[PDB]
Amino acid sequence: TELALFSRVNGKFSTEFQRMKTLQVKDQAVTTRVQVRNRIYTVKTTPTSE
Amino acid sequence: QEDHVRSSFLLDNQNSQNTVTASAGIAFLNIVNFKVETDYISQTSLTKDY
Repeated sequence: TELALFSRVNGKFSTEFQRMKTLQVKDQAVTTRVQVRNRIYTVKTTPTSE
Repeated sequence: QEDHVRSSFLLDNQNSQNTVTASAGIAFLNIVNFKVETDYISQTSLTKDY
């Protein structure tokens, strides 16, 4: 704002508002599943066992 | 052996910007000089990944 009255009375009025905002969200979800199953032999009793 | 890989990536981004500048000056013959200027800026960004 500027105001000059009678070419003698001067006035100035300068304002400034500045707002900056910042947000950051970072999510990670890692899921690992490993499953091993070995079946080698099938052991049975001989039917003639005692 | 069977193998599957599924990858999905989504990215979203928005930028907005407004700028208003309004001036008004009443300039008489060296008796009154009343000048007013207002400004207004607005920048927003929004990025969403997935």
